[PDB]
Amino acid sequence: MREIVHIQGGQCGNQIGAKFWEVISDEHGIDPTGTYHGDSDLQLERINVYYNEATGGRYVPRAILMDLEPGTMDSVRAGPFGQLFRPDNFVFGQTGAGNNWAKGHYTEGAELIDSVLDVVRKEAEGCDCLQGFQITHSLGGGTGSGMGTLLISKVREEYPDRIMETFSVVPSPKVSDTVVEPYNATLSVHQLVENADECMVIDNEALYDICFRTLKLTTPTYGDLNHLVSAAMSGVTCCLRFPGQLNSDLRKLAVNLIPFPRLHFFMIGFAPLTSRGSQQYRALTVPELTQQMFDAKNMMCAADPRHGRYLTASALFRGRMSTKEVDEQMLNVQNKNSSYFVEWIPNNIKSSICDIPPKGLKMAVTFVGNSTAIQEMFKRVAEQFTAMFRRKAFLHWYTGEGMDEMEFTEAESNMNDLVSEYQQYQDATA
Amino acid sequence: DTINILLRRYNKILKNVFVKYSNTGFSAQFSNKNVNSFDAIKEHNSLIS
Amino acid sequence: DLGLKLAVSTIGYRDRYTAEQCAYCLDDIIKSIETGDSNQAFRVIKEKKKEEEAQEEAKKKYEEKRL
Amino acid sequence: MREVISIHVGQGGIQVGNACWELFCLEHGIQPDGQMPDAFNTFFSETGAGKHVPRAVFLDLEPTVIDEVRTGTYRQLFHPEQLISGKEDAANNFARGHYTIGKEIVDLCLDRIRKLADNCTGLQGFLVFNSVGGGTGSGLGSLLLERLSVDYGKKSKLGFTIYPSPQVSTAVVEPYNSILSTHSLLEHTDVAVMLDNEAIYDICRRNLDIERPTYTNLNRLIAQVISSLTASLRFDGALNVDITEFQTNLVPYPRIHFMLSSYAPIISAEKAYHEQLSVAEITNSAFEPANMMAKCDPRHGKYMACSMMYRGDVVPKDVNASIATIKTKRTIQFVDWCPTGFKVGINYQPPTVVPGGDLAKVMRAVCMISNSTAIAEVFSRLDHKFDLMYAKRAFVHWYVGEGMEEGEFSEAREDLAALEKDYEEVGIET
Amino acid sequence: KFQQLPLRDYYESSVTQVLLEGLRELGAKRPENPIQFLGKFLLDRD
Amino acid sequence: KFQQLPLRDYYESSVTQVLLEGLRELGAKRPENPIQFLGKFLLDRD
Amino acid sequence: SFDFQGFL
Ligand SMILES: Nc1nc2c(ncn2[C@@H]2O[C@H](COP(=O)(O)OP(=O)(O)OP(=O)(O)O)[C@@H](O)[C@H]2O)c(=O)[nH]1
Ligand SMILES: Nc1nc2c(ncn2[C@@H]2O[C@H](COP(=O)(O)OP(=O)(O)O)[C@@H](O)[C@H]2O)c(=O)[nH]1
Ligand SMILES: [Mg+2]
Repeated sequence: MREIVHIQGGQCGNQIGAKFWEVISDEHGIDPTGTYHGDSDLQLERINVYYNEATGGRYVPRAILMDLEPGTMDSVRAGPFGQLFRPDNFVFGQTGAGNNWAKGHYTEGAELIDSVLDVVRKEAEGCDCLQGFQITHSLGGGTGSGMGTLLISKVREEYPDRIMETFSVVPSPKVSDTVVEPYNATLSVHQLVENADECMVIDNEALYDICFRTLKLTTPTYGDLNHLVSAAMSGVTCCLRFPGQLNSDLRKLAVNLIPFPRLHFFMIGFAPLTSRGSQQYRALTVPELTQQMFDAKNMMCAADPRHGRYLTASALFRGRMSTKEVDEQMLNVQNKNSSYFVEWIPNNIKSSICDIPPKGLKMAVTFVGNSTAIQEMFKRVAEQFTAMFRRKAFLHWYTGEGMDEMEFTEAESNMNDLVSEYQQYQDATA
Repeated sequence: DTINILLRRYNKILKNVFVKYSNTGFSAQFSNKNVNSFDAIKEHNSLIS
Repeated sequence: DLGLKLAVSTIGYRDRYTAEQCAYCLDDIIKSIETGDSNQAFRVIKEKKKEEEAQEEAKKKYEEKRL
Repeated sequence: MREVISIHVGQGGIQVGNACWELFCLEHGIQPDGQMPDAFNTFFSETGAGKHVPRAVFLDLEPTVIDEVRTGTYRQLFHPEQLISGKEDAANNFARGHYTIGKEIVDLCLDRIRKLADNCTGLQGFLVFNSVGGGTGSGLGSLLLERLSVDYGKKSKLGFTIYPSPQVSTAVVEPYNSILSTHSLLEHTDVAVMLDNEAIYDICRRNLDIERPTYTNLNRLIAQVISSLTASLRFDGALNVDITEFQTNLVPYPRIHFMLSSYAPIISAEKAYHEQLSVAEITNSAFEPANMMAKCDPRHGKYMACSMMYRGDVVPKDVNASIATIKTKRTIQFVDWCPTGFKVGINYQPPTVVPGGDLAKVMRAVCMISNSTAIAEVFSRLDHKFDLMYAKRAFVHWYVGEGMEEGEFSEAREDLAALEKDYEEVGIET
Repeated sequence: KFQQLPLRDYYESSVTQVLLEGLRELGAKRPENPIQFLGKFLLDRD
Repeated sequence: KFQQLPLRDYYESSVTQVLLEGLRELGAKRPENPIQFLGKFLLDRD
Repeated sequence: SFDFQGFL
């Protein structure tokens, strides 16, 4: 019951999913052949959340994979746990977008999306009670940031009451791999605010910083960043698949973390994270988890959370632990940092406890906090956008496929209005 | 009268400064384990050392 | 802004949110009155897609003419 | 020929119902399978041959807790189709559980209530348990109380609500639905007992000497209080008290029926037997402000009426000799228009111990239910918390979009202001 | 479906075009009896 | 004079109170014919 | 330790 379907688009989203599904399968004891080989009874009670049942007793994820080029899905199939995905759900084009948002949203993405919407509708109509959808995509690419966001609007138009999740990677100015990143980032943020019920920003720069400083491993690769993102993704829905002292589905988090409908851009972090050589030194206790949870360097975004004030915060503890300690520590982390918490909403931290810890760990915490410090990312994105747009650089590529500069002006104005009205509440006082 | 007027004018600043510094000291007494009551935490947070 | 905020400030605290929503909405016709576009009262590719859909439909209609 | 029906709604309600139903089964000698290997009739019913069925119903929209109940050791006890379960949780939204999803479930609950009531012949009244700071709990409790008040009329209903702590909180939006639910049960419930978690945490820490308590330890104390309250209906005693003999002794006026409880002694077996536990010392400990079961200071207000239950080998003359001492003390003062304010009950059955629990076995115990003027502080602080966020209309869109009108928030505020004025008007001397 | 829409959405989906047209002419004509003129205009719009 | 006031000031000084009153009842009653009800309401206000 | 009045 109350299950969700998985939809991913683009190369970055496909690579994120290729590790997210591996993590989920390892958590539920599903072999790469789709056969259950788990140890505990609880591993099968709520498997309908992510997995479907077919004849022969094997399980198949309800994931939908889409891209405008076939290479990435032809590569993910040969990887581990690549056989679980149903071949029918693979939809792809023969041309690609070339990191051009217009091509992936107006000319090419519009004709292809009917086929993927057909299978999306097939998956949603069938399921017992829908909880919602979760979306993984990147804002630094053309086909992803175009087709995914248009699909968001199409899904929202047909299921207005369901919940919608988006895990979005925004292009940081530090590690830049594409010159046309500001254009399709700014165009995508315009559409994303209007339809997504929840959005979670993730930055490659913050992932590299975490890998270099906390884990202290010499050579980070995309596999480590994907693993961290996958652990963070799994931590959110853990209590929906396992029993606990205070169950809290996604809708309950939506109620408690979004004060106003347009303020739904969160930054997350996962604890504990320790190096291989120091994993024996540390002792896992609730104070040790909560001190690392609110650490500024532990956030999955380069945004500095002590440059603003938290509107609200959430924590999803895992493992068996006493609730009194959790509540007193949450109170203590809020009394010692009163300057960084907005004062006109008292008791702005939500807590939840799940009795099933991750495989290999005795305690774990997932942190989701809505803070005013996120304005800095939109500020720098808009700064680069307006630095590049004033000369009409690279504009002809977009304008040759039916798009105009008016949609750029409206997007810039709406993004600046969002930036302004997000900080409006930072200076608000009672 | 002039000091009381100034203290009223700047009361919001003085109260922000008071609240900012009143919880910055390391008191071993109020380490989270032995503060049995919310009232004791509230009383400590209302004092500056 | 002005004149509409002083009018919203004359409405009791229970209905002030509704009056603020009505004032934002009243901001809605005014822009149209000020300007002239009946599509600002809520919340390459577009043109091309519309054109293509119309053309296909037109061909079907042509087929209806053909019928 | 005397019966009572207990209603459990929400996660907290179900988790305290489990706690009370181990205790009752243990106290009446019934095994967890429901089989005995004439006092049971108050809580149970005979099936003709063999097992006993509790006169209780479990309600929740979120299925995890009920599924946990239906697989534990008590799977054979409860009737399979009185554990009503939903599919979608209200997610801490009060408007959801009062207007959207609770209405489709409330009819089945009312049918079950009728089917249980037709069996009873001497129905004393109803008991209801619900944690107030949640969507489904508060909303469904309000709707059930409103339906029962008109279906049955003058039958007595008792509510063991758990209000949020002064500063410790798990959610961020619980003041809104707490205020709305207080509005709903102010004109619909005959008795309401205060049960916030912080006071019981302090009790456990100081007396039981547990530094890491969980919810089970709290629920066991609540279960002991319930057993002490209802012992007089199913055991022989020198001075009996019935449920219907409350509004004539503790409720001076129809509006004022919120009172706070205390229990004594609370002590562990490691140091219980070193002291004699006389009746005088336990009745002194029960009146200590630090042993209140709700975090309120009785020294800040007058007393109106005290109803306090004993059980064990206590002799009435020793009780009178201790009531005199309390009347003597200068730190406890009663209201002017109440010369005598004590109602005393004496029972012979000593409290029963649960194996593996915290409390030890003792021959004397005292449970007090006291109505005092000092309770207005919790209302004032909840009102202050509510006003801070209602000034900017925060989180209101999550309620307006679930069918509730805009003006519904204001009238709850007006009723709380009326209640606070009434409490001040009553406490002044003539 | 107007009965299901919120108050603000209800007005914009029920009397949006009529109010815009009536107020537009009202501001342009500035009649001595704006209420009477607007009332008749609404009935004539239908 | 209303004719000299800007569009915003003109509406707020000419039809602000009437529109707010009509919208208030419109959102509370949610009639099937909001436009017709509002039009009659304006004429009745005078 | 001063209260807020002692701090003033
Ligand atoms: N004393 C006590 N309080 C609890 C317990 N569990 C939850 N609560 C309280 O209940 C409040 C929230 O309501 P819950 O009972 O957890 O959830 P709910 O009533 O089912 O409402 P939903 O969130 O919609 O499911 C929290 O603030 C807790 O303080 C418990 O086991 N014992
Ligand atoms: N975490 C992670 N990020 C990736 C990976 N591959 C690419 N990216 C990011 O995705 C961005 C490029 O997106 P792109 O591949 O063009 O998306 P597409 O246009 O939808 O195919 C780069 O800035 C990378 O930082 C990966 O395997 N893992
Ligand atoms: Mg619940």
